[PDB]
Amino acid sequence: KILHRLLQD
Amino acid sequence: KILHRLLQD
Amino acid sequence: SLALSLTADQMVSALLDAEPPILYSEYDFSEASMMGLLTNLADRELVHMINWAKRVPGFVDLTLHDQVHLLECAWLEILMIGLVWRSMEHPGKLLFAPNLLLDRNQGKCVEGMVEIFDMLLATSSRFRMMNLQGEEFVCLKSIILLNSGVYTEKDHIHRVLDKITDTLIHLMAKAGLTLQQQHQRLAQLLLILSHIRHMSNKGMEHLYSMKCKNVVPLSDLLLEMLDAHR
Amino acid sequence: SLALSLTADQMVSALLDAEPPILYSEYDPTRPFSEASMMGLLTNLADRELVHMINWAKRVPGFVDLTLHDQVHLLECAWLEILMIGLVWRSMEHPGKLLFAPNLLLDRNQGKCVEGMVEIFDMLLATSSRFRMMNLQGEEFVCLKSIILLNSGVYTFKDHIHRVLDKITDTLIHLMAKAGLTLQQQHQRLAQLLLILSHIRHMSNKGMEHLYSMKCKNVVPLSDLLLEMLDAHR
Ligand SMILES: Oc1ccc(/C=C/c2cc(O)cc(O)c2)cc1
Ligand SMILES: Oc1ccc(/C=C/c2cc(O)cc(O)c2)cc1
Repeated sequence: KILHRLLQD
Repeated sequence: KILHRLLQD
Repeated sequence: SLALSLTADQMVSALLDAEPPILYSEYDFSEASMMGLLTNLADRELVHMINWAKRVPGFVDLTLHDQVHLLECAWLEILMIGLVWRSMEHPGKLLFAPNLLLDRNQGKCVEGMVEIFDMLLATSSRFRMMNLQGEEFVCLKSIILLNSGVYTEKDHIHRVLDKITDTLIHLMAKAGLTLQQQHQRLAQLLLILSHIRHMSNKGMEHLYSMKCKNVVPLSDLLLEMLDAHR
Repeated sequence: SLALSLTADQMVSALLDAEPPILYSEYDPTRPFSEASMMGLLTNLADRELVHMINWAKRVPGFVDLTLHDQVHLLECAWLEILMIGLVWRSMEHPGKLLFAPNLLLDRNQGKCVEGMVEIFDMLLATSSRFRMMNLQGEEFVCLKSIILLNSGVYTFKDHIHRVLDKITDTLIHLMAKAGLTLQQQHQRLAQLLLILSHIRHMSNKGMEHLYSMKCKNVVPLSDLLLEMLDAHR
């Protein structure tokens, strides 16, 4: 999920 | 509406 | 015009006296079967809810058209917090009636139903973690009736709501809670009403998709209560 | 951890400091609106705000303390609620209008342009009138928005979340007290503020249904991120 990746960056 | 009637009754 | 006169203790007694009766299901098991029971139970409860609304201090002061709007907005919310309250003593189960206690898996008898059950079960768990009180329950439910459709000197209904907040706080002070604990518990209680609104919106959609597919006949009352949201 | 140790004032400023910026829309005044182009404008905007929201959330005390899965779930649950309370807040000083962006300020007649949109406008306008009627303060605003993030999906899961929520309750009371409200006004107002959240939840659910029917009717292309925030809800 994009959000899951977005929450890390 | 039925509800109208319930409220009055 | 006189609900603003009540004492905290009188607000509680009033709300308690106003409580609708607890009804039994017609139950003696398919998707049609179960839907009929739930909706048929719902139709009957709705009739008793109207008598109850009319005994909520401040409500009869409102025009007929405003009472209709408030009940149309809040009805499934009120139905559900009732259900959750009843099921609080039965972890993992939903007490629709005393002769209809349904575990989580029985929610899968009807399509889409288990997702709604899970939310109802989790709210019930939350009441239990909070040790929700009957006196608190009836205030919460009265708040839903007056609040859910209220945004639609027009300041009277907000005074009644304040009086009910005063009542919740009275209950807490009485229970020996500190000031900081009253406030936090009051917040905790009210945030639940956001989850109850959510469950009602989801319940409404599911009920409406059931009307279309046609698994079961809904009462006229139910259809109009439903169509106020469509 | 470090979140639960914050004073009330430290809570307030942490949240004020976290505030996302007000973003512009793609509004093109040389051409008329269509249903498709007005929806494009709103969805394009929402997509850009989401990236800010995600970074806002990470700055809300105690939020990064949670698993990645827990952050995803909360944001997936509250995102539209959060977009909507911001809108209502920006629209406070514009009675009868909604300030989507500084270059996109719409009234309900403009809302009628999109099928099914005016009903949601009307709810948002009314909530905006509620903020105005209560003289909602920005400090209170940021508290409420944080409560939505931490609360909305909290019962679709624990103790740590509740701790932060209680801490935000302390903060609201402190602000009201510091503003000279009486002990009674304080609890009364705390309740009025929180009751707002039932309405924000309602409007979110309706907007979610409406957004969904735009997607299913190919009215407008949605970003992959938006499609996923939306899918979370069905
Ligand atoms: O499709 C449906 C979805 C949800 C429901 C809920 C029914 C119901 C009936 C009650 O007596 C109390 C209650 O809290 C809920 C019924 C049908
Ligand atoms: O700040 C904000 C930014 C964007 C929006 C968008 C709302 C919205 C509501 C709908 O029913 C459909 C839709 O496609 C979008 C709301 C607030």
